[PDB]
Amino acid sequence: KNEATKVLEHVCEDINKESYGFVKISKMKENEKEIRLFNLEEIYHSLMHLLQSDIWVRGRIHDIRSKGSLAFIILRHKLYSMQCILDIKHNDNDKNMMKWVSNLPLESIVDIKGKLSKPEVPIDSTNIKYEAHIRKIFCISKTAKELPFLLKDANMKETNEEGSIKVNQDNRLNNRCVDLRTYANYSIFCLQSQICTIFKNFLLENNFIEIHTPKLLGESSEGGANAFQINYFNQKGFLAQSPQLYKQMCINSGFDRVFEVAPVFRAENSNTYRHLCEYVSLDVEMTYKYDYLENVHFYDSMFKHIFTELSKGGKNEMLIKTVKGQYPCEDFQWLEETPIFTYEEAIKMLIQHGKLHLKEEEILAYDMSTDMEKELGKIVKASHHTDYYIIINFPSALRPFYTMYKEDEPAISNSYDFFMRGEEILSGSQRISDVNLLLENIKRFNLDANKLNFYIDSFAYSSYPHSGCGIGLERVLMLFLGLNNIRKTSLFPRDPKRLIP
Amino acid sequence: RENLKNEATKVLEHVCEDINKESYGFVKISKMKENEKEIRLFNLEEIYHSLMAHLLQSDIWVRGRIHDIRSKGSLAFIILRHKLYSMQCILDIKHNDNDKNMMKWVSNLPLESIVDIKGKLSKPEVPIDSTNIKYEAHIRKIFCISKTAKELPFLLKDANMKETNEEGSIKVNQDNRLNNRCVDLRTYANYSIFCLQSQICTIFKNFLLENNFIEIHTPKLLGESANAFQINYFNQKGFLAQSPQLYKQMCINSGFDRVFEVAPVFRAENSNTYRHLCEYVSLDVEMTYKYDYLENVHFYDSMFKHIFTELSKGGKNEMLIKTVKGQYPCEDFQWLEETPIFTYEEAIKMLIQHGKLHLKEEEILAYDMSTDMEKELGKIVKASHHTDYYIIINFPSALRPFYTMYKEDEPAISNSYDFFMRGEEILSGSQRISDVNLLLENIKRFNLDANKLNFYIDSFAYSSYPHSGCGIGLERVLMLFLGLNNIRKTSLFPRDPKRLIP
Ligand SMILES: Nc1ncnc2c1ncn2[C@@H]1O[C@H](COP(=O)(O)OC(=O)[C@@H](N)CC(=O)O)[C@@H](O)[C@H]1O
Ligand SMILES: Nc1ncnc2c1ncn2[C@@H]1O[C@H](COP(=O)(O)OC(=O)[C@@H](N)CC(=O)O)[C@@H](O)[C@H]1O
Repeated sequence: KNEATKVLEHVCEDINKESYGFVKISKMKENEKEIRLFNLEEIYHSLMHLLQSDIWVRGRIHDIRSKGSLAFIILRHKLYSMQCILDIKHNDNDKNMMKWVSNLPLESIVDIKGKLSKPEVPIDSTNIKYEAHIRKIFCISKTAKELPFLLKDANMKETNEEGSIKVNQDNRLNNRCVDLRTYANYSIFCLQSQICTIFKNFLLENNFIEIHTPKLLGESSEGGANAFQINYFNQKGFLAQSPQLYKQMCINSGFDRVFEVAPVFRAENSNTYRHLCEYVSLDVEMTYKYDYLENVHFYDSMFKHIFTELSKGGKNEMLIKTVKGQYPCEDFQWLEETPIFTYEEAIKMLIQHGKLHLKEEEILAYDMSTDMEKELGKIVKASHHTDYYIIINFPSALRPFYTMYKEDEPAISNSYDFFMRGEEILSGSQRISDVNLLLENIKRFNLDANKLNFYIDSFAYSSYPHSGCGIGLERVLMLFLGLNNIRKTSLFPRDPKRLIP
Repeated sequence: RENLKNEATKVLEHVCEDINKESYGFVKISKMKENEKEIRLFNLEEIYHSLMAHLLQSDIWVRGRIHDIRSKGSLAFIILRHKLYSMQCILDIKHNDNDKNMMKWVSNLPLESIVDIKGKLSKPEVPIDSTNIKYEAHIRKIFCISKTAKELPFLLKDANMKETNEEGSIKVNQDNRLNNRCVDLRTYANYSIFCLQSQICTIFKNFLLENNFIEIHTPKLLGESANAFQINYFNQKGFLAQSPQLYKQMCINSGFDRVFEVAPVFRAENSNTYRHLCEYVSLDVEMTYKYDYLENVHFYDSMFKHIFTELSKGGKNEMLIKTVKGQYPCEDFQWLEETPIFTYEEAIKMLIQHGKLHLKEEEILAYDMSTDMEKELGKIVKASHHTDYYIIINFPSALRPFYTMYKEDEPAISNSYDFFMRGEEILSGSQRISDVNLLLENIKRFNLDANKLNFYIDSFAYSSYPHSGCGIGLERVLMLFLGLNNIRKTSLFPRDPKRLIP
């Protein structure tokens, strides 16, 4: 009784003299710890002369099987799986070792000493088509709690059967540290990192500098009602909904081309599949020579570049494929030359396809809904065969006060949205860069010029012609992959009903 | 009788209607078409790079801000400015059809206005020492596309001057500069400072990516933490993150192995000092280690050494640093091929042996260094090791956060570290507790509420890799690299207990 459970909980005191057991990191000094420890990613990349001799590898026990003399371990690290096997082939039939190993809880972290070789038929699961024969296995971190759900279940595509295996969004978000271990979730957030990298490097290559502007404000920035309020040492303040005012102030200071990658905070009480209370905004602001279209074409080049880099062979292709295995969706498509529609044209397309009913004099007054966004996206996919397009010339009355209107037709503005799979990823405009026109537009929008005093003032000592845009990082990733919910592309999502974890 | 002024006023306000037939005036951008075609417009950075081409054979167009105008009778001298670059442009009316109205209009342009100039570049006998473009433009046309509307709060000539005690030296004080930040940021030194800030972010990110890190973004709206700003989050009590600590650890417990984040954090402590802000940009790293946390420590070290090396090489960074030093002189930042590392005990003994610190032996383990004492240790180490950069490890466990792993041999000491630049702290970090039972025990030891940290504690319950991390102040690193006297110089729009604006 005590006998067997003593070996099930066996702690190793000398890794040389023994071949299995729980071990503190302190004790891992076989021949004075000249251990060359490998991880699955390194192994994958070199094999797909590590394999001429025994090696040490660390990983999580993704799955365990045990029958008689044989025992299979699926060892996992990030995206990489490998089958390791304990058959007591060269272990002197310890048998107690078999009991110890076969009782290890899933997700436990293990250091295996073993020999690589390629099997006749590898497992279809392990993307490492080699296997390891276990000469020694030590557990440096034992799973302490039963998982909230099994990874095999959370990794599986949803069949939607009556008695089907399905892990709820709530369950996953509540237990995010486990949810993130699925192959698709790991890949999703590697791709999020990739988008940030391509974005920054493109702008840096085009002579931009990165800026960091405050999120604690004295005023609203993108509107008062939807801002979170704070007590700032007995001043009333707000969280930034956007770095809009500061990135323009930086252009007014001469920085010429700036970007920011930073959180913003939105306090709208909206609970939708695409709305967050906190998200990462990629912001750009820059000057133009004579026409604001110069900048629009530039923003377009940027996104085409992002798509080109995300769709390339190598790592990104494996990441996207791993996402698509659980969440299938056709490849994101874009044309060599991006289609650009005017808002009027887009609305007339919706009318022509009988999705909207509007007389002429009402078109510029209609404010396009998210449903109509997706309907326009379907129309353009069928006619232009792309998932990516631009709408310009939004009605002035539907855009913020800093948007420059067309002087010859003030009912429309020099403004633009970009769309992926029919849904908005980017919003931006030519800015009003004349301080008097700016004050006129502020009063036309019934805003309080005193609360905007420092921003306005930044235009009083001249102002370059400039434009800019703001982009949702989580939206871009969501829509590139076709995912159903933006909570899949934010690490720890924030929404009106979720502050935790 | 004297209505002639009315005419003069018409001249000073002249709006140009056709740039093909006129040589000066205010213009709409929509009217800058030369013979119905598009102007090839240059900026001063392009000119600087080319000349220091097609620029010397014919008239060109250049845009810039009027940094200065000097009127001298039939000549006027305009200094045009863009970024770090300036160029002298000359209007001589003998060459401009003896048109006195044009001269009158040019002289009356306010500083900082934005103009497009059409003219011919040539190299003068001896160039103006203030302009780093050593060519001059001789003006054939000049059009103003944005006129300064308001008297400046202070003059840029004064805001650019190095501070001295010489007679009639005008200083622009901090309160004034910060209040009119969009003007202050136009000084050459301030422009250069924030280019160097961007440079630090780029080098940090690129180093970590080349070493197989991924960038993460973790929430700043939190549910639970008294140095935190509070928020009402839809009838919940929320707080602003002081640090992404818990989430970057949670990511390591999720398998991400190597993560960094560049993001704001928010600190509500009521402290007004030269080096403390209420909002700043934190550079955070968190990563696993094989068997010894010192692996990661040496990695963080090479990261900073790499940053220093990249900041100190090449034309661009060299000119940015030289431009800062022209206004704010300071010895070049110094470091060693082997970074010195001291234990906390060692550092304390050094301070005591040098007469800078007196303590009872009993109080040696509880002592917490002041910032003045930080600078004193910095002076000692500068004199003995000839470096501005060094590391302290092995702080007492009682002085470090609850997630800090202590030495199991001697639990009073922890596996923690700070890095120092010019004697002042830039980085804080440690080996983490990665055993969930030890974590619960330490949380109990610090009289913390486990319920408030549940989601975090739970993330250690399904195994935890051995790991460590660090947090870095971006503005502090830049300030101490340049030797600047105040962190408000290295934060674009500073936040402190008495400054919410701009
Ligand atoms: N609640 C939200 N949750 C998640 N993502 C969101 C959310 N709201 C917006 N986005 C993303 O940010 C982009 C720009 O935001 P806007 O509010 O349209 O514009 C702005 O904030 C202007 N300052 C832009 C500019 O003119 O520079 C959107 O296209 C979308 O991808
Ligand atoms: N008020 C401030 N204003 C400007 N910069 C500041 C301010 N406070 C700190 N810093 C910078 O951040 C680094 C680490 O922050 P700490 O609070 O020491 O540690 C932390 O935040 C831990 N979570 C780090 C970790 O262990 O990961 C400092 O060295 C300094 O450069």
